[PDB]
Amino acid sequence: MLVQNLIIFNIIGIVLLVLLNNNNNGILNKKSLLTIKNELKLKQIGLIISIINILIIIENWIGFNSNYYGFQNIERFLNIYWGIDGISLLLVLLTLILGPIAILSNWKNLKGYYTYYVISINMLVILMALNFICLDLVSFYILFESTLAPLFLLIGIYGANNKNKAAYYVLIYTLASSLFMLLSIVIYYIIINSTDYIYINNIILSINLQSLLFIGIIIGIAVKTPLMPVHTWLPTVHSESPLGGSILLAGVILKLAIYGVIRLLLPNLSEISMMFTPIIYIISILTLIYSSLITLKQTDLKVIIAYSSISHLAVCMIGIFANNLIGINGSLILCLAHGFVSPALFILVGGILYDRYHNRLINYYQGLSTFMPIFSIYLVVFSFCNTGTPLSGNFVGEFLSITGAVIRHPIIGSLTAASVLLSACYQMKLTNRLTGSVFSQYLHITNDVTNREIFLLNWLLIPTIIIGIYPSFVTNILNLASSTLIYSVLI
Amino acid sequence: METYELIDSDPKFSRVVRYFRPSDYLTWALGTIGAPGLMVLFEKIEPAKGNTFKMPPPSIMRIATTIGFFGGFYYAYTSSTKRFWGYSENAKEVAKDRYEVKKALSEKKSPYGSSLLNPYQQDMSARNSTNSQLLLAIFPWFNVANHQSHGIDLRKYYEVRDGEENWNFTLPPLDQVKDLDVAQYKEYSNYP
Amino acid sequence: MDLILLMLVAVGLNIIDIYIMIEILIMGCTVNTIYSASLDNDMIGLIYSLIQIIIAGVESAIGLSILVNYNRIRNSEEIE
Amino acid sequence: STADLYGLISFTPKRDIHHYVIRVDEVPGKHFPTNTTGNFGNTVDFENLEPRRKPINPYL
Amino acid sequence: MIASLAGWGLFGVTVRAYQQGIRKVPFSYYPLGYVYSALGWVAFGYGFNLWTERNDKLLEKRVEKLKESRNLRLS
Amino acid sequence: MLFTSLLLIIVYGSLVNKSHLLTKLINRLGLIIIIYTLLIHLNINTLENLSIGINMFNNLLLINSFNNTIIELILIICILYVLLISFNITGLSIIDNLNYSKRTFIVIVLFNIIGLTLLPLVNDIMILFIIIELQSYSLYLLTAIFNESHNSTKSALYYFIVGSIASFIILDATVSIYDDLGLTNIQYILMYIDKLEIFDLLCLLFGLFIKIGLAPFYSYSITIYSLSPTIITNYISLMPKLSILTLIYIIMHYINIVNNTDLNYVISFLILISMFIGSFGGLNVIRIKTLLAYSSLLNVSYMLLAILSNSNESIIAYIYYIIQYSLTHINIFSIILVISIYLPIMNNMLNVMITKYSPIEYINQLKNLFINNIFIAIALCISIFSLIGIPPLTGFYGKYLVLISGLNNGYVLLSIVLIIASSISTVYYATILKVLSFDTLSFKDIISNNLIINTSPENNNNEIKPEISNVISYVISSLTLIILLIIIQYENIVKGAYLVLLYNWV
Ligand SMILES: CCCCCCCCCCCCCCCCCC(=O)OC[C@H](COP(=O)(O)OCCN)OC(=O)CCCCCCCCCCCCCCCCC
Ligand SMILES: CCCCCCCCCCCC(=O)OC[C@H](COP(=O)(O)OCC[N+](C)(C)C)OC(=O)CCCCCCCCCCC
Ligand SMILES: CCCCCCCCCCCC(=O)OC[C@H](COP(=O)(O)OCC[N+](C)(C)C)OC(=O)CCCCCCCCCCC
Ligand SMILES: CCCCCCCCCCCC(=O)OC[C@H](COP(=O)(O)OCC[N+](C)(C)C)OC(=O)CCCCCCCCCCC
Repeated sequence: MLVQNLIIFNIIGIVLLVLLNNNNNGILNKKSLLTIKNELKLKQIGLIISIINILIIIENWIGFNSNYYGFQNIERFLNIYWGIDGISLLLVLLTLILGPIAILSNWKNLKGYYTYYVISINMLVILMALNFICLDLVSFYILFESTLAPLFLLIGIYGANNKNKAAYYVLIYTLASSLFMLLSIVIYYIIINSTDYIYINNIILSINLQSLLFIGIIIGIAVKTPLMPVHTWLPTVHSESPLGGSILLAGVILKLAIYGVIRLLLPNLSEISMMFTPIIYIISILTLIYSSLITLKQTDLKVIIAYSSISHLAVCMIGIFANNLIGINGSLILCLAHGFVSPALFILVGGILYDRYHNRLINYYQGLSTFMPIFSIYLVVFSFCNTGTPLSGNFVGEFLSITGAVIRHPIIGSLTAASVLLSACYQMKLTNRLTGSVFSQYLHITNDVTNREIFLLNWLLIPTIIIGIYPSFVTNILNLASSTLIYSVLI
Repeated sequence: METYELIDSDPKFSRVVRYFRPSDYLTWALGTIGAPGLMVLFEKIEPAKGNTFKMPPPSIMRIATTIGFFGGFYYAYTSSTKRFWGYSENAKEVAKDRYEVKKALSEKKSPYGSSLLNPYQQDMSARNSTNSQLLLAIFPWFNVANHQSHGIDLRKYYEVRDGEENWNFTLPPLDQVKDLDVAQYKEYSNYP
Repeated sequence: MDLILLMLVAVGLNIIDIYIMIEILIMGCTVNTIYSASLDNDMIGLIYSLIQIIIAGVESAIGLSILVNYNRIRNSEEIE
Repeated sequence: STADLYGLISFTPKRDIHHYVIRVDEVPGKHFPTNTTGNFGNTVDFENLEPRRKPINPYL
Repeated sequence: MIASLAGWGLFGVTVRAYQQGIRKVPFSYYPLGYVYSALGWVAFGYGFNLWTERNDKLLEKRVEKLKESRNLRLS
Repeated sequence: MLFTSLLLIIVYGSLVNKSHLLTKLINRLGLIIIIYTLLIHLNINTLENLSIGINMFNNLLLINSFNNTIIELILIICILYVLLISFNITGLSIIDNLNYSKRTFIVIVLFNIIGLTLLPLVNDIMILFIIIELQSYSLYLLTAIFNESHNSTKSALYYFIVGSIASFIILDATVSIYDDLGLTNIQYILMYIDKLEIFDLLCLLFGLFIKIGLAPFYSYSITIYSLSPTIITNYISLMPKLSILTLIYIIMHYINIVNNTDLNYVISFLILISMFIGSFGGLNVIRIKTLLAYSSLLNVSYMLLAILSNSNESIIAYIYYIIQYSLTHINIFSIILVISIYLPIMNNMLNVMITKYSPIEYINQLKNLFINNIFIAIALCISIFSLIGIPPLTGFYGKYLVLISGLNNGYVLLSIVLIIASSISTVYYATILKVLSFDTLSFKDIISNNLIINTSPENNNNEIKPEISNVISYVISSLTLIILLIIIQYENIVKGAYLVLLYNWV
């Protein structure tokens, strides 16, 4: 019911917006009536469609059993089996909640073609949401790569000055790396004749073949989180992509890599994952430490936030490769907490400052608290969330991820605690400068945060603190789903 | 596969046309008028010149009717051929085939007919024409010879089936039937 | 001497000289067919040889017409 | 079932110089245009020809 | 079978509707074009369903032989 | 039907007077002939009956269910191509009159269709040589149909010379085999498959590789496709590959009987080089047809990996890939022919000269297509994304099915190289999309009355005048939606490819 309704309804929504806005192309040269107020009616229809998608997952959430082991809502549609568990359910809801936020963040800061942008946003959201409910490797890859087509055009049309560089980077870094993941999927379909999740989870392959399959998949996953040294696409893509593209990229697209570990590595390549964990920890720890020190020297506001996202997703990778429930739950909570804080920091840095001054150079901004006090409150509040200050979901995710690493590997997992210091070094260096000293001589006094931008900031802050104070809303759903990923034989 | 009884692995041209069903003639007419009709439809779909409908000239309709006439016959020829091959339902054609062969056998005449061709040319002609209908859409080739390579055993005509008792055909042995291989090489083994 | 492509020096420096090389190369195939067919006392090889000769003559005419029209295109002003 | 069905269809049985498919239905040389009886080296008896290898139709 | 042919006709409606955008005409221009397009793909859809129904019958017959072939191998 | 109707059309064309309308109506008669040919062929040839393989015409030809599918594909694609010369592509006489000025255009196509369909059926070395000449000669005559064009004639000269060298190589290979065995029929030669020199068949494949533009012989095809008129380049770049690749598959099916791994290595060397040239070759080019020539070289390398592996998974891969690639090839060239109507007109640096044969010659002539026609621009984006291999488009399943067959046979290197080749070629595929759309916002509010389309008049100023003709628009709409929505019927289509057998049986 879920997948069938989520696809059929959105196709009707896509066709409806095309029919209304393209009925007058034929040398009418008219003035229409939907083109008024920057295509307000067409924007409103797409905004409504995004909210309705959140209602569809809710109807299937009411019947979700947290005390059932296995996939639920098992459905067949387009010759593909679709199912949900505790892990998938939360990631689907996170993906769909950000849909309205992506549209509303670009409500009035596009030069034109609002119908195209709204369709692409709703198209990106559904394809990413469907990626959490597929039940085979090939369906995972189809949805993993289908987002590249709209994302490539979204950046190149609505992007910043270096959009051409950013569009090529996202298309080539992600497509080339995922084709290595396709090689591993083809091998599974050749030797086992199926790519079904449950079917492949029960098969033990030779330790040499598991190594080759792990490397193929990890290449696709490592580029998309991203990890060092294949991370160089992300800062360029984030600084040039539109605000809605940055929100979806920083809120959902990066979380597909962690879900890739949960599906494509842990239950099917269990023996070889234990072998690779020290290598994963070394790569991730250096990803965390290097990205934090590199973030210090950055001079672009939207690139600083982009490098901040890489540091925290290294911690998510460390937690998910811990072989205990504490690390796995911590990595998942950190994924959800990051899914709200990171888009909020892009709205503050690339959606409020950029929409007023159209410059992302750090040297132009200081003392903003004198004439933008409301902006400074949200900037300061989200900065402490971004560094894992307690009472925030980020801390609960970070503390359990660090604890899970220590339990997994006491010696090298202890280096993960540098996230506490290093994240505060670069994040509070930027915030201390935007809110420090006299109001900048290079800026003219203008409006403070508007009602729309207050609304976006409030509804990204609220879930972060609710999860931070009472994470059992999330841990109860994840408890039985996460316990299946642990591999150990104690005697 | 819904296979049927094999009647003739290489039916003669005259037999294929004679065994046309009334639908085969109907499709022959449809092909003949389907070609001028498609020229009208293509003009209706999109006029050749400008934006208004114009009937194609009579000379185009003349050559179109000829093209459709040949196309209609080729379709009907392949429709009737499948019944001989057993690919298509051929219950009516089996009853008609059995009557004609038994009638000719009782007259001590070849069911295939006498040929101007020597033994080599009858064999060669069958090699050239057998299964040639599979490429009748590309280029034509027909069995217009009285050869004996038809993929059937004439002994199956010596058992009376349901609905054949009233025919009262007295069939002689195969060595008395004129112009058959089993009754031809009497004095020499390399000359008929 | 063949492996260093000595035949590339024996071909003349006109487009028509390439045509002659093609005819000679194909004629080598037919001589090999006639030689094998005669030794085997096989008429199927000689039928093949006859087919090669007729077909090789067809492409000689088709190629010549292309070269004929190519030369006409250059002499196109034709103010006379 | 889907995994089982693909395993049957995608399996390629081995071919070597001892087993493969040759599409020849009859022995040649029963008749020649002239001089069918040559050096009497044709030792194949077409009156008592053993049954040929009929091809397999998987859909039958 | 109506449900299958209903979708094929709806595919034909989409084909015509997409064509109107290519030619830059209102989607209400010449409404008979949707009826023509819908029937043309119902006809293709009906032939397509016969093709797939035939394929499943042929596949079963071939699979039976393939299973016997595999049983001999697994020994 | 083809042969009979060709003779009537040959005579009829020479009888009536010469006018553009009459040639256009004669082209429509050619459309009816191919349709009747398809209906007659479908009425008599069925996959279930031809599975065994049936000999025709004294065993000179051999049709099976693998050959039959390609014949129907050739007829279907030839139907789509004739719609280009039988209907208006743009609607403006200065561009469309070219397709109606040659009365022998349809005659040559019918000549070549006969050669295309018979070539996969060849069962004798004598008829293999005859048919490969029949197909080649018609291609030369089609390349030179516009004999008043300097580039068209120059291409036909290059085509004739290179294709004659390949034919001699093909003839030389068959003569060597006849010399070894004294036999001409393929099935008779199969009885001695273990004793003839198998590399005598590699020489036969080498001549076939030249005719499909494989590396290192890729240079002439890239040159010819760029110099020929866009209507000619559409046909000659696709049609020879449908038949020759099918014949190569059948030849490689016989070669795999003896399992000569040295022969497998030489072919793998040619595939490896062609991937490198196909991907890196297109990176620095400015012509769209030169870019598509390298795309053709790259997609042929992908199919040849499936042909080289030559297993049960290879039949499904090759059959599906060739069908979906033909439709993508047809769709792209249809759009390129249409979108010449949006070309700006002067009223200058680099002295760029554009001719009537190829109005769209450079990649940057596709600029602002997202503004001029959004539906067509999206249709072109969908096709280009399919060539890239973006799921769930048809091009994704083509690469997926090719990889399955290649990796199942142990071709680890070629599977990795093609996936690297796919990433490299994505750079120049994306450049098309960058030209189409990336400057939309910085150019949306501009006054463009200098287009070719603006030269057309208006009927009444109260009617609605479609900007693109009916037939060409419906074909682009149909093919684009098939490419986009193949996920709906992918399971049923791939089950059909399971039934296409090449002496599998059991
Ligand atoms: C800037 C953004 C704006 C938002 C900022 C403020 C965010 C809202 C603050 C609250 C956060 C939401 C978390 C509370 C939601 C309710 C959680 C809950 O369900 O409590 C259940 C608890 C035990 O559950 P049970 O025994 O099973 O009985 C209930 C059966 N349904 O049953 C109970 O006993 C309920 C007890 C609830 C106590 C009140 C909780 C409010 C927070 C105060 C405590 C916070 C922790 C103390 C921290 C102080 C600083 C160290
Ligand atoms: C969930 C599966 C959905 C699949 C269908 C995709 C949408 C089809 C759109 C066709 C109609 C059209 O081209 O219409 C154009 C519309 C709206 O443009 P507009 O602003 O009104 O145009 C301007 C007109 N003015 C000037 C009058 C205002 O653009 C879209 O819709 C864009 C969506 C597709 C972008 C991504 C392409 C990726 C291709 C490969 C995908 C894997
Ligand atoms: C401007 C618009 C932008 C895009 C909007 C998208 C609209 C989508 C409309 C879909 C209509 C629908 O529902 O079609 C559904 C119908 C009926 O399916 P069925 O027979 O029961 O098969 C069961 C389907 N399974 C297997 C999923 C259960 O099948 C069709 O017609 C198929 C669509 C044609 C796709 C092309 C491939 C097939 C041709 C083969 C040639 C090689
Ligand atoms: C048995 C099932 C099929 C039945 C119908 C098929 C033939 C239809 C011909 C009707 C006449 C006609 O096409 O008339 C021409 C019309 C209108 O053209 P327009 O662009 O609006 O020109 C403007 C016309 N004014 C000026 C008069 C307003 O074109 C159409 O409507 C195009 C629809 C074509 C459908 C093609 C279906 C292809 C399916 C392919 C599957 C593989």
